[PDB]
Amino acid sequence: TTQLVKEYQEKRSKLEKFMKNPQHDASLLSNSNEFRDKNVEFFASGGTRTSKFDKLENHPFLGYPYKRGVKRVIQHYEPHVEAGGGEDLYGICIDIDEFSKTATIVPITNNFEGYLVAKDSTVKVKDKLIFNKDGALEKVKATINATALTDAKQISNEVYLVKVAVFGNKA
Amino acid sequence: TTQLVKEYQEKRSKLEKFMKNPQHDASLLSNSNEFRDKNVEFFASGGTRTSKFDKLENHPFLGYPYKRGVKRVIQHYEPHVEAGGGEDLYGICIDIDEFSKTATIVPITNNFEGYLVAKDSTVKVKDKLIFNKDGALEKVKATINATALTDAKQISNEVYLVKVAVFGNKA
Amino acid sequence: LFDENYYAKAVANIIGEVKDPIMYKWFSPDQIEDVDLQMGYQKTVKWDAFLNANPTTIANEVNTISTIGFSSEVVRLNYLKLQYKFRHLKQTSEKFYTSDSYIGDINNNLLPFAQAYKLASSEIIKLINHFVLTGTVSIQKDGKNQKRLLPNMYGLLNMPEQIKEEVASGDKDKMDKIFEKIEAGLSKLELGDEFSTPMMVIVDPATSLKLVKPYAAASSCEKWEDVLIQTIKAINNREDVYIETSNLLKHKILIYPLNSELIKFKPSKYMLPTPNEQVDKDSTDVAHSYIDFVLGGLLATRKTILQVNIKQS
Amino acid sequence: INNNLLPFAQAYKLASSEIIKLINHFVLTGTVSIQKDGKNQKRLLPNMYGLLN
Amino acid sequence: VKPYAAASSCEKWEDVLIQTIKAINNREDVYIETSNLLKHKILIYPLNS
Amino acid sequence: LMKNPQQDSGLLSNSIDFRDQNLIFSNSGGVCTSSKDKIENYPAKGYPYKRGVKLSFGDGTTELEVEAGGGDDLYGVCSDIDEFSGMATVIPITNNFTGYLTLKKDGQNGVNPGDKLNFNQHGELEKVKSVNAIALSKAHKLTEDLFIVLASVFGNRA
Amino acid sequence: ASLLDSNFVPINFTEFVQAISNTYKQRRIQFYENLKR
Repeated sequence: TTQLVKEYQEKRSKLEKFMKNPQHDASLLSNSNEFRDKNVEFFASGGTRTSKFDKLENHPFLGYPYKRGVKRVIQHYEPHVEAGGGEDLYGICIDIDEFSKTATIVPITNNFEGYLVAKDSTVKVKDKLIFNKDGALEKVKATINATALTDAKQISNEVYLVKVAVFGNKA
Repeated sequence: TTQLVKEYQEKRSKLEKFMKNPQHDASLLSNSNEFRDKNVEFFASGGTRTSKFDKLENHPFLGYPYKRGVKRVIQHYEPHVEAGGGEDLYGICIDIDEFSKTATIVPITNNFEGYLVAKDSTVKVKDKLIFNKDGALEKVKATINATALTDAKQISNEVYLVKVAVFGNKA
Repeated sequence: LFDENYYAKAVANIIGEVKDPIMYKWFSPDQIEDVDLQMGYQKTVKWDAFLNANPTTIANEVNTISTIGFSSEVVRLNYLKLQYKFRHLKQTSEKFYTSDSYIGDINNNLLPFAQAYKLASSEIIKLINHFVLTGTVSIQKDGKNQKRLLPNMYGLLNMPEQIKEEVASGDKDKMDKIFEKIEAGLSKLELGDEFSTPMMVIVDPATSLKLVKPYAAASSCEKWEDVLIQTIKAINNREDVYIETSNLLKHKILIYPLNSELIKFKPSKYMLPTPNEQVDKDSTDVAHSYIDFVLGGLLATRKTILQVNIKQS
Repeated sequence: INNNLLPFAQAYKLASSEIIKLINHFVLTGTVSIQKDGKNQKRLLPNMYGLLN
Repeated sequence: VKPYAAASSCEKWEDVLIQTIKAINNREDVYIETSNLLKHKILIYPLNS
Repeated sequence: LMKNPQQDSGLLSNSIDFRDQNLIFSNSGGVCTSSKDKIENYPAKGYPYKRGVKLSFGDGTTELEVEAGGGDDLYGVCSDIDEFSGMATVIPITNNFTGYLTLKKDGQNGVNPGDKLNFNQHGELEKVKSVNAIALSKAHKLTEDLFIVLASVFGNRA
Repeated sequence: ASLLDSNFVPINFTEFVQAISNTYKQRRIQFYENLKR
């Protein structure tokens, strides 16, 4: 009984860790009156700077590709986006609707500026970054050109956000 | 992610097994037009026959004492009721409210007729039953006089309900 | 609005030319109930009573009486919203493409807004009917490359916890074996006390042609269709049985009652095609319009749908 | 929903439906019981019979 | 509903039973009902007060 | 060899089915189209319809045109042609494109979904280096020498 | 509030969509009224 409840809490916390906007009821309100450093959060969807003429494509996703580089996998069902990088990088996921399980992707043909998941806290400003097999940004075979604009900021044991501008592919 | 979802479902099922009326969402309406054998369920609170002059007491509880024999335990907070039998039996929990964590209980001084949790499926009609240390009715040194009216009926892997009439204590 | 939105006026004028969906014939008038939303989930609660013990005789004085308990079940239904985009000619540019016999650019396949909307709506209604019948969304005749949908979104052909029978490949032409499988499924049907209700069967054209054969040595003055009707009447308490043919089905027979208490269709009031206010406009004569439609809302009771699949391998 | 409590009107409707089911079963079979096996029948007065018994 | 028994043509057990009952009831109406309450039981009785 | 068949048809069309009614050569544009796409028009040399296009420069008296080509000279993908004006609609290689394109008549049976594709000297897709094209379906034969395939082009690769 | 009524004049796209839905519902009702099996 009590052990079952404890296991339920542990599993719920682990599952909601990998969530854009987990629903956690709180007994009391939080104080965030200061208007600075409120943007570095896992629920901050979209990009820091967005143009009106940006191309966004919605696709079914497998796994949790939020704020990660995504690739196209063809299976019978329609092809789906999956967290991945390397030479198979098709785009980057910037939003997820969990009810419909639909991910919004900016294709690599477009340029993006925003916070993305980093491999670890070893990323500094003015650094060349590569998308790994898990769709995470790691310090430098850079098929694409991405530069870190800030340092890696830690929100959880594995949640690392870094402001990066991606502007296409190299040659 | 998907593995975490599966683990969450497993722990949720384990927790919901020990619940009066667990809340589930189903894709279909289950059909039970046959009016026979429609009362043997774990959510059937109360007793088969109820008198207007029955005495009911609500107490805070520890663990899950639903449909079990309860004993008063004193610890600072008020004393509670814990599932147990033997010579410490104070009453039997006939209803539960998990939101308020309050158990409605019939004292041992009042006779009851209804379905209670049994230790196993080795109980037949016209059998003397004793409350064990876990508050379950086991086949027979019985301080109380409890006789099974029907045979043990299995609902879950461990859920064994039996119709029993308890009418006081022996001598 | 109609003095400002020519597209809205054209949709209002052309909405009457669209034909009614064929899915309406598959359900009774009482079985369909419109709801009010576009995307999300809805919850339905069903309450049922039961007796906890035998009744008590009222003789002399007594206060201990038997009890009647209650229980409830909750069902969640998920809906989805989908959109399509189509190109058309601008109203001000229509006059420069009008001809004596037609309006539009034949060489570039450009149509007036009303005609384009009518054709797109017809295609979307066909797709919606296919979704209602089969529980899948696809534009391929092979049936592959299906659009992944939400859970709790099922059709008549893919509804879970229903009776499913499989006629073997070697006996695909054996109507006696097919009817044996149908009888087995009918016996496995569980309608409870609502069995005294009309029944509905949907068959493919090939199965219909097989049915219209004389009932088998051989006999006359009786058909396999009549035999099937009598067999279904043996379970529906001599109630009406209706048979329909659908080109969407392939070597499959669907049997289900027409009782709202067992199967109910509660679709969104925006399920059928609806024009969108957003109209893309450029410096050229080509404009783009959008059509929205909502999918989902079929509820059924457990083990009340019989699905006979004749393996054609 | 958690406590299985209903308004008086709906509770009366459901209880009446169940009682009418029981009455129909009694009129048909001649016995009163709530078990599928048919055991634990209510002891009834003599000269009380159904179509089947 | 199975054919009356070699299998007959346009003659079923239900029709044979209806004819048999009509033989004894002076060819009056014969009603047949199905009840889920009954189980492996057949009950035949007239409808005269 | 034309957006619409030159020869007329002796039969009316049957508008009953709704599945697999899009595998025609007259289907212009893309299956998925974004309202924020950049579309250009150019004079057309030859018939670059549904083929990769490259810039062609003449003597100098007339302006530049687009011709069927690929390799290192690939400028974009032609999706439509207005025959009366001889105008080719071009979607630049910097813009994402998803649609039906002409496939080389060699090894078309080997083309399967998920296969990397590259444009050849004639603007035809072939199974693989410098252009990111992925086949989303199998080859559909419209004529004894005409094969189309559903593909997505999302820019040049390293 | 249906498109079948000529006197009805919608003021905005919301009213237009509601009228479209009402017209669909009325057409379904009419089909079931005029349907014979």
